[PDB]
Amino acid sequence: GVFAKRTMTKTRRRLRDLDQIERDLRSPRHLQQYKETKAAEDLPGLGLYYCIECAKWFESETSLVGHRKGKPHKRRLKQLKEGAYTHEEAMAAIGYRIDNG
Amino acid sequence: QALEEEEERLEKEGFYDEDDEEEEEILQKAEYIREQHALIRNEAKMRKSLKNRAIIPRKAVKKPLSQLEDHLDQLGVDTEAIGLRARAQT
Amino acid sequence: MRIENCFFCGRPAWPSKGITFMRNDGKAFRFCRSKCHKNFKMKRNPRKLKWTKAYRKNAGKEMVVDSTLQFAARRNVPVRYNRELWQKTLKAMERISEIRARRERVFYKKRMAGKRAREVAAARKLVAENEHLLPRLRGSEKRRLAELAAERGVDVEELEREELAKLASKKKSKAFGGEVRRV
Amino acid sequence: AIADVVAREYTIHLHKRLHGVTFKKRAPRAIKEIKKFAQKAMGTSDVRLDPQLNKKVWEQGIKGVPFRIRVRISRRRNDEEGAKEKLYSYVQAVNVKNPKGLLTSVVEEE
Amino acid sequence: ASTETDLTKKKITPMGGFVRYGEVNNDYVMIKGSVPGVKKRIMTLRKSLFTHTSRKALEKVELKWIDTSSEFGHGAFQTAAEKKQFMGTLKKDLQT
RNA sequence: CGAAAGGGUCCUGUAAGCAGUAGAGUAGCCUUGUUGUUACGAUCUGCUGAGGGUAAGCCCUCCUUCGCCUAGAUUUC
Ligand SMILES: [Zn+2]
Ligand SMILES: [Zn+2]
Repeated sequence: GVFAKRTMTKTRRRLRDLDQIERDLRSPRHLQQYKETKAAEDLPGLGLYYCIECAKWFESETSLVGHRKGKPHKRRLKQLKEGAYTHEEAMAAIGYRIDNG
Repeated sequence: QALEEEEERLEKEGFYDEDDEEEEEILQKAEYIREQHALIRNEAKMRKSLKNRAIIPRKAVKKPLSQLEDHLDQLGVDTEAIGLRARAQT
Repeated sequence: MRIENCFFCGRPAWPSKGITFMRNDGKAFRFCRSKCHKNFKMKRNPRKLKWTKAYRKNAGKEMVVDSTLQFAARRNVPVRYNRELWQKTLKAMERISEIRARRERVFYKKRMAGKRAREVAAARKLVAENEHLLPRLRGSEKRRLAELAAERGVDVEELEREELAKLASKKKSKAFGGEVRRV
Repeated sequence: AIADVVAREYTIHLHKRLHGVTFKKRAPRAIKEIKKFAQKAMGTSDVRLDPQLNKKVWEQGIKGVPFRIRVRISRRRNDEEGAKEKLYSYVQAVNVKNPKGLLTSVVEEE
Repeated sequence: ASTETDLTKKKITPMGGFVRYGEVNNDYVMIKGSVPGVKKRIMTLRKSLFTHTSRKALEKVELKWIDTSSEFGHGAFQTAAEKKQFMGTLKKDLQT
């Protein structure tokens, strides 16, 4: 079930994208900037329990561990294993390239 | 120039070279059979209304002799040698 | 001006078409239409939607390795303007387009090679299972052909073949029902 | 040039005639549009529909009318005494593989 | 509908025709903006009654590109050849 | 002029059916495992940007077909 499914596609209800999550997994600096754009005291569990793949904060370590067994986390893992869609893949799909000399 | 050299090389190697009445006959016969199957399914769709009511059993309706003779004729059965007229009730 | 390409589906994006999403990491996403835009906002993967160039490239239905595809690129090092260079470039684009079209047709035929053998095998199986539905002469027609052959001293099999040819030429459909005669 | 008694097979595009019609009226409107089509095609105000044609129209409920339908219209003579019209049309449904891709064709009298 | 910087040889009519009009096969006038009529309607063009006072009337127009994609939808192709080149070979092409 | 059809242009998103050393596993038969094999099995892949729709207020078609036609009635310094 999705909370308030009617307005789910609004920009003010937007969630973090899969390629951003891929860059977060590859580079801790990217994740650090994303976490800097938030306030730690307003986060669940003071921000101590975070799932990078789902880009989600949890209230406790047991909550995070229990979430890992669910199918949404496994869907995110399968999507990351398949690979996020990027501008490089979009360019390769039409056979376009970048000439830098 | 390299593209044109590759093009004439492929044209010499036959890269652009382009290529049975029994197969045509069997394909036409299969198409005829598919058309006959479609007609049979349409007849079944016309006859069946099983969502709302049951089909009247065939034994409760007397089949017309003209229709039976016509159907056996299209099936290729010589009906005069067997005499359906004597078999028809009145 | 220039023709962009859609991020989601790869179609040509001409000016004033579609919409651009500006993401806060500094990345721009150009969409050719609201269809692609709404699929992106629903977080659908273009690689799985079969109507996109991303899916077609992933499935191998687009010509990917080819020499004619190496001529178009995003040129990040500019060249000083030269009229002769621009004119011969235009001639080159025309020639490259023709060659690319020919090679693409060859690629598609290589993809669809085996269809004829598959269809012939299916046709043979269907005919072997349904020989009794092939066109045939009526019993009364066989009677009249037999008596005409007896009268004319001709081959009844021959008259059967030309009668079957006439029946194959004349195609007639059957109408449901029939009028009830009024009293 | 064309005799009074004549039968032709037509494809009726009912989709463009039922576009935007209320759901509880789509199939009766289809019946009336078939009658209007037959009147326009044969010049006869007296049009009679086969019950199998009615079943074909009502096959998928009151709002599930097919987009196209193949029919045979037969202009025939009204032999009853004291008839207002000398001719009438009888419309039947035609068993075909696919109602698409067919032209108007004259049915052989034999 | 060709310009000095767009060398595509094409006419003004969009792909699939103008919606509810047809094809423009005659001389035509391109007017900036919108005009009071609808499609198919007779339009009367008149000389301006007074000498103009704006620099916009003095400006010379330099067109770079004219859109000729279909207005019956989200048309992405200016010409039928462009559509075929992007599309590639279809099933009906080998069927023909 | 009308009704079909064909071509275009748009919309959706890959039809039915068949096949596959694709498929988590399970159960039989025997070479008792060596894709052992056969069977079933969401799904996947191919045939297939396929199938379906397209004016109802989309476009084109003397040269793709079939039909219609110089009326009827009423009134008028
Ligand atoms: Zn998670
Ligand atoms: Zn797009």
